Amino acid sequence: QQREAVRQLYKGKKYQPKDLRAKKTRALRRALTKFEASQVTEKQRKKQIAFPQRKYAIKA
Amino acid sequence: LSIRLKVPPTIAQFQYTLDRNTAAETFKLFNKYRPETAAEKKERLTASPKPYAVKYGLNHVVALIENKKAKLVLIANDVDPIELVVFLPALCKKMGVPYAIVKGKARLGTLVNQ
Amino acid sequence: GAYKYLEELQRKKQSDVLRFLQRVRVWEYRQKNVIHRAARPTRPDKARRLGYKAKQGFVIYRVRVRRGNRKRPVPKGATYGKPTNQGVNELKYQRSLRATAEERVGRRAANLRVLNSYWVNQDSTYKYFEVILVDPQHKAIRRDARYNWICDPVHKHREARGLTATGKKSRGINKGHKFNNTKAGRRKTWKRQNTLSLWRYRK
Amino acid sequence: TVKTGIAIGLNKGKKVTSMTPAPKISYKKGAASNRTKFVRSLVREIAGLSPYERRLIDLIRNSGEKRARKVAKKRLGSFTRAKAKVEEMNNIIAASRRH
RNA sequence: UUGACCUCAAAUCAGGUAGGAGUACCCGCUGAACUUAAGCAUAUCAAUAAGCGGAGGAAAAGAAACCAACCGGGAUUGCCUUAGUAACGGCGAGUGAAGCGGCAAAAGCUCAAAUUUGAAAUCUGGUACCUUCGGUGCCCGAGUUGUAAUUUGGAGAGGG
RNA sequence: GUUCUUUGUAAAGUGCCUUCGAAGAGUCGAGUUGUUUGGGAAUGCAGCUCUAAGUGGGUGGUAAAUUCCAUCUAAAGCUAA
RNA sequence: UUGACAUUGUGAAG
Ligand SMILES: [Cl-]
Ligand SMILES: [Cl-]
Ligand SMILES: [Mg+2]
Ligand SMILES: [Mg+2]
Ligand SMILES: [Mg+2]
Ligand SMILES: [Mg+2]
Ligand SMILES: [Mg+2]
Ligand SMILES: [Mg+2]
Ligand SMILES: [Mg+2]
Ligand SMILES: [Mg+2]
Ligand SMILES: [Mg+2]
Ligand SMILES: [Mg+2]
Ligand SMILES: [Mg+2]
Ligand SMILES: [Mg+2]
Ligand SMILES: [Mg+2]
Ligand SMILES: [Mg+2]
Ligand SMILES: [Mg+2]
Ligand SMILES: [Mg+2]
Ligand SMILES: [Mg+2]
Repeated sequence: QQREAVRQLYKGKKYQPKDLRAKKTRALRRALTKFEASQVTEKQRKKQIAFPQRKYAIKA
Repeated sequence: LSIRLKVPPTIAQFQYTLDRNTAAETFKLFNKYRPETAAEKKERLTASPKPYAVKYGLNHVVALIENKKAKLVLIANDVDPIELVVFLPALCKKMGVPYAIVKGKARLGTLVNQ
Repeated sequence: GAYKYLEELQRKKQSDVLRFLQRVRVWEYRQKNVIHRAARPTRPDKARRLGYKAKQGFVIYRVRVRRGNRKRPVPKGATYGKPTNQGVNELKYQRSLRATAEERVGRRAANLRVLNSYWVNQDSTYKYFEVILVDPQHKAIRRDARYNWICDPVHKHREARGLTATGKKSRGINKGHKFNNTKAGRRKTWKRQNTLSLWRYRK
Repeated sequence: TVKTGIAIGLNKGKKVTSMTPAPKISYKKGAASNRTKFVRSLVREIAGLSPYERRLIDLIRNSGEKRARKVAKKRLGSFTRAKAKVEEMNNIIAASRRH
């Protein structure tokens, strides 16, 4: 009950006590997030949109 | 130490700076062409007359001198990596652009909001 | 801009102007600690072409390294072996003094990653270097596509494994017939050439 | 540059219809540009002359250009680099006090 | 007097990060002798063991300052082969690669160096709210001693 | 497969004319010493000394001078099987 | 231990 009450106090806030954060592993907590890992430069995203991998078949 | 040793002319030329009288007149003219601030940047963004402002930036100013577009160049005399600015008096002399070695890189930054 | 003029002027190291600048700066560096933080690059043009950027997360450090050979650390010069291994004085370290500079800076700031380094000065006793460092924890780096590759755990302590520019030269990582011993890694190549390969149906 | 069609000789080899590939821009890497010429000339006026270049100029005036190449080979590496360096000093001498 | 700048400090300042373990395989440093030569010092054992530093699920290498001398091939790695060959060696004992050819797997790329100059267009942090691996507004700060867009030699850029 | 948002006087590709086309320095390279390699007038690596060029520079497995040819583009960086 | 080069600059005379 006490730990649940504290979670309501820190709901939404960007900083939480370390005991209420996800454990996982040390290496997993230091890895780049999904947003950080997917970042591309403006130069590269223009190339990706212009020339993506096409789908084709050898029929005729 | 830098005074005890002999100073080559390329560096020694920076010991002469514009005197207090015409330097004040110089900054008086330059203060009339302050770049637009972020506050009045919002007003313009939210159709406009052609602006007149002081040009700054070492790469930006050097390109202007090489294209014979700068009419007057102010040079700070206290750049610690002196190589950055040491070639400007010769470059201006070669290109025929008048220049003045002025005292204070902080004072130059004041009129460009830096 | 002005970077082109800096590059050409830096090549005239025995001109009157640069001889004066190196004498004053070498004295100033000698008065500081062997390793100390630098507020800004001494050679901004050189830093840019090695990958440095003027933004939060990039750090410059200056380090001083002793010159000369590597005396063999044996008691009273006794080696206890055959005469071919009896030399003490004329021995040379297989890594450059630049590599030693990066490694010591890397241990000092273990939260950072070594990117590159460059020569600045030297006297009879010391060689001087400036090392470029990137903070892998700073959000300006992790959110930047051109530099967040350094945040990968595979790039931890690049200087210790000889993965920097000076490390790869000392490892002999180059193409051609002149680098047959070290093209893919000296020890890896030696293992391949000294391995007996036996198949199920013997050839 | 046409092959003879036999297995030995000066122009040995098979004869095929030849094509001219487009020039590669990488083959012009060491070509001087207008911007690069301007910077190098300005730097020479500012920085001045190296100590070993000063004594080479003296040898050219006092002992001729043949002994200058021998010294220039010593300070530099190959003898082909000494040829170019002595040539540059002669142009400097022409534009320093001769004219 | 007062207010900046530069450089250098302090704080149980706000938020983070490094150490140790494991170490079969991986990237480096350092580095022997027993042994073989029917003795022995060069050589060999061996660029090995021991010692030290640093990673990952693989590591490293990698889009040529390559190989070639052909009607040319075309990043890297591995297998078959080249080959116990060219070559090294008290030319003794011994040592010893590489190009081509077949195959497995296939993938390409980007910075520095250019004036956005009719507008630093860029970014950390704080704070409020929200669809919370983040978003928006606002406010300090970083930054012109150069942060974005644009261009990496196969090109490519400014005008028509 | 279906469904909610028009992103955008945004972005990318392609023809022809003209003017240009910035490309990494105590580094390449050289001497010497040590080590290493099958690399032999010296394969790579390192210390010290010297120290470049821009139709340049590196390589072409015998040192050197002279004349040609061929081939790549170093001294900055990332990347699955 | 001895010599050479580097550290290594400034002024005059024999
Ligand atoms: Cl030899
Ligand atoms: Cl780079
Ligand atoms: Mg090419
Ligand atoms: Mg605290
Ligand atoms: Mg290894
Ligand atoms: Mg025996
Ligand atoms: Mg026996
Ligand atoms: Mg015995
Ligand atoms: Mg071991
Ligand atoms: Mg693990
Ligand atoms: Mg695998
Ligand atoms: Mg890897
Ligand atoms: Mg390429
Ligand atoms: Mg290949
Ligand atoms: Mg062996
Ligand atoms: Mg060794
Ligand atoms: Mg031989
Ligand atoms: Mg030979
Ligand atoms: Mg890599």
